[PDB]
Amino acid sequence: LPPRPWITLKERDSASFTVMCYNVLCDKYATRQLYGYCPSWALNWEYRKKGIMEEIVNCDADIISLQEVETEQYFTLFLPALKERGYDGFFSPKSRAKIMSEQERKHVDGCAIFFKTEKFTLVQKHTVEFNQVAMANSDGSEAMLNRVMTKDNIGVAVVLEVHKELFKQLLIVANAHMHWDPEYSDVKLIQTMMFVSEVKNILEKASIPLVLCADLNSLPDSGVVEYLSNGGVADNHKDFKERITHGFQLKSAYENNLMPYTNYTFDFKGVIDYIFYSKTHMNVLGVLGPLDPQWLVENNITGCPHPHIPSDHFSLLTQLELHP
Ligand SMILES: Nc1ncnc2c1ncn2[C@@H]1O[C@H](COP(=O)(O)O)[C@@H](O)[C@H]1O
Ligand SMILES: Nc1ncnc2c1ncn2[C@@H]1O[C@H](COP(=O)(O)O)[C@@H](O)[C@H]1O
Repeated sequence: LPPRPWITLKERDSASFTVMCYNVLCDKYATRQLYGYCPSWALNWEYRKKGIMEEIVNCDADIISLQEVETEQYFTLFLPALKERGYDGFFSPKSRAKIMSEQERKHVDGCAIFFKTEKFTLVQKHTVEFNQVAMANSDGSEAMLNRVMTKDNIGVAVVLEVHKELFKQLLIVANAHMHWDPEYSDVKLIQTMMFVSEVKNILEKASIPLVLCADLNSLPDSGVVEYLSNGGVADNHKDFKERITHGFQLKSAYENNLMPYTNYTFDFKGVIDYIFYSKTHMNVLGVLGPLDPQWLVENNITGCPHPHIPSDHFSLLTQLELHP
């Protein structure tokens, strides 16, 4: 495995810090049926978890957003290992309201945010359950109830205090994992709108910089990305299949095609994971760029996971500069 290159975009000098966003691929969906091209011994969680940890540890981000973190893995692996490195963390599973055995409850995945206690102090934590937000806002709309409310997805957010010696300063970090099905671009879009307006809100109760990490399951051309990038989208955008605006001014850390793919499978490759930040308060100094395509080609790797790549997503990592 060759080092992915750093791509520097702006020079320093304010407070700099790094953010990692990584979908880890939970054990429950790591099957031969979905990943036929990868040996069982390399799919097995005992094997893959080492690679996942190594990835996270060596990125050594100040802020880590993870998706597809298994509940029991959060308590017995991610959190104790990352505490050992100076982090604290917040986790919520999906399906909290769903009835299931204790066994099944250990295996349910969710979203985690972690942060260096040396650099940040946790002030507030929130969980946003898209099913419940959909139901409370259905309004005699049949699509909402049948299509959105039936999707079990979530987002989490923390309010953090940025330690003044890095320059009472606040930062909101939000992590989400939208529904995956490309037949459901409307759900993806609506889940994004609910997430953004639920975040605008957290922002009221406690003008405050925002970092948004997500597995959006949406291409850069999509209505969801259009909506996050341009502050709004038209109510008749084709992605709704069946103008809406937001208050933030956000940019993608990796915009203008810096990676060709974040998710990498035999059947599908493209950019679907993102780190967005509020441009009024921050710049990107740099990003961790793509794994070298020659290396993948030379090693005959057209899908992940693989023995040297422990997930079917690649991590994103960005350095940002924050101003008061
Ligand atoms: N301890 C439990 N609490 C709640 N539901 C349970 C429990 N045990 C079994 N169930 C129900 O039985 C289904 C299958 O259980 P299991 O065979 O243990 O996976 C679960 O999805 C639940 O609907
Ligand atoms: N925008 C999209 N277009 C086509 N397929 C997608 C898209 N987003 C997700 N997928 C599919 O869903 C998978 C991502 O699942 P997840 O692990 O939830 O991100 C991809 O590997 C594709 O199979």
